Amino acid sequence: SLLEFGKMILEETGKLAIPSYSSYGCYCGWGGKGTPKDATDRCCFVHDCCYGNLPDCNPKSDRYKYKRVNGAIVCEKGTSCENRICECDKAAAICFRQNLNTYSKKYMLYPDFLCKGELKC
Ligand SMILES: O=C(O)CCCC[C@H]1[C@H]2NC(=O)N[C@H]2C[S@@]1=O
Repeated sequence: SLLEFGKMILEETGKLAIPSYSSYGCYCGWGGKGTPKDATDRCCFVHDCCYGNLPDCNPKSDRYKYKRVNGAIVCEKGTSCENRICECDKAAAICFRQNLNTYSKKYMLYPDFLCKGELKC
């Protein structure tokens, strides 16, 4: 759920999910079109695709459990939807961590008309 996800992103990156990753670029936050602006934006694009692999799941609201093993995120057993949502979220948080060196505040609040298409999952 948005709860596990936001706390997972803060743990990984030291950044608040809202607002650092909730209106960034073309894919981070509600909506999505066009070519991702940068690596962090591509993380969001892939996460959107990951959720799109799960049309009968409800990632905003379905809570999953995860733990830390040796600092690593480990998804714990739940429903199939919960396990798959957790893996999507885990990947996005790790992807955000891996691309902190190129995160750019200039992409916050990025305007929709500059999201010049197109990218298939
Ligand atoms: O907005 C947030 O909660 C921070 C995460 C970044 C945006 C991505 C992520 N956030 C979320 O709750 N689901 C997805 C939609 S985007 O891929």
